[PDB]
Amino acid sequence: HPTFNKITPNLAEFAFSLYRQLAHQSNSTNIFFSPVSIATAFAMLSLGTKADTHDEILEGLNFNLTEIPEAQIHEGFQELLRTLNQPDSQLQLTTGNGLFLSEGLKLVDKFLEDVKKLYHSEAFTVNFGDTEEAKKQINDYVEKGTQGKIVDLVKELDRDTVFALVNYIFFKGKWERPFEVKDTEEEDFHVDQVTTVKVPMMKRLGMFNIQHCKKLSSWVLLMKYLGNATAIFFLPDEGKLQHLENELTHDIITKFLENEDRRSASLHLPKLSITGTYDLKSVLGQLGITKVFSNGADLSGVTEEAPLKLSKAVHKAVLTIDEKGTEAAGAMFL
Amino acid sequence: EAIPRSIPPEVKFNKPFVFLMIEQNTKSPLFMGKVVNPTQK
Repeated sequence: HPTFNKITPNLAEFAFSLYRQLAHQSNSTNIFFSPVSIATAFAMLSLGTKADTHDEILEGLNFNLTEIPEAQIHEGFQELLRTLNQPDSQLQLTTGNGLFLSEGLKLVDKFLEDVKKLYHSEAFTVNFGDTEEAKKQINDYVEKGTQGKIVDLVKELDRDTVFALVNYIFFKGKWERPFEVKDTEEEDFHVDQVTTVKVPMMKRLGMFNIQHCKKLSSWVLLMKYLGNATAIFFLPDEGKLQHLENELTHDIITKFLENEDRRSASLHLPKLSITGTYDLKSVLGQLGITKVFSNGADLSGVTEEAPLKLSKAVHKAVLTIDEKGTEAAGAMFL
Repeated sequence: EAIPRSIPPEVKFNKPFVFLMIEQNTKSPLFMGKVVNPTQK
């Protein structure tokens, strides 16, 4: 009956597709992004595009345009946002879309109602002339949106900006099965074959929806938060990381979420605090989204005042995992 | 009553691993990552 489960496998395959690209750049750097954030943003941008610049975007997010009518896409997206925004009671989960237009700017009326309806976007007017001011205005949106986790989204801001599309997502949950602070103990982490870092290692012996998947050659542990969120951890077997990264699929994830069989194990999961700052312009090109960051870009659906294009695609995500839960936040700036 | 009990397997996440947050209702991937070095931040 629900519409979103019509695009979820698309976002999920988009997530892995984008993941792989990011992993190919450097193999010694922590990765962390928000599939959803990056996708809903380009989703609501295509609304204001046309032709090959429009099609690349939609097809880049993994939508076989022939099989699924663009109309359903935006519709399933409008729904997906709905649900995500009405979180359980023990779990807070917010996301928001914001539009920053220049004062003179006359928009193509349609565009506005479409995003203001299909993406529950907010609408604002700024004087980009005053960079510092306009810059600061936009960072408070993401700062308040993510509750202070992401604060310096935009650093530089082109004097000639016509408009800016912003997105954010905040997540805070608690583990059903918490960790005892007393146990957290410093242990070794074998980063490299020659590099070893000491990391505070959380511990807890007990029932866990853990399990060794021979197909993946990984240990697959699922952890529930109090609410509508589960966390899947993949511990690749010695020398098989790459094999794990290449074998992930949207339907392989579903399997694990369906199963629930518990089992006793002495787990040691380190507590982290990592982040991800990216300029997705190049990585998006590897996935076919290029015409938009080009001089052939058609942003006509946005305004007739002038031919536009995108200069950047900045994404930043922050993650915190401790002995009581997980709070991550992400933000997309277009 | 004291009966024999198994030795729980130990699982240490002390090496590069990948993970992801999923929203149960939609089953959509909220966040995804790969921890290679937790002290890099």
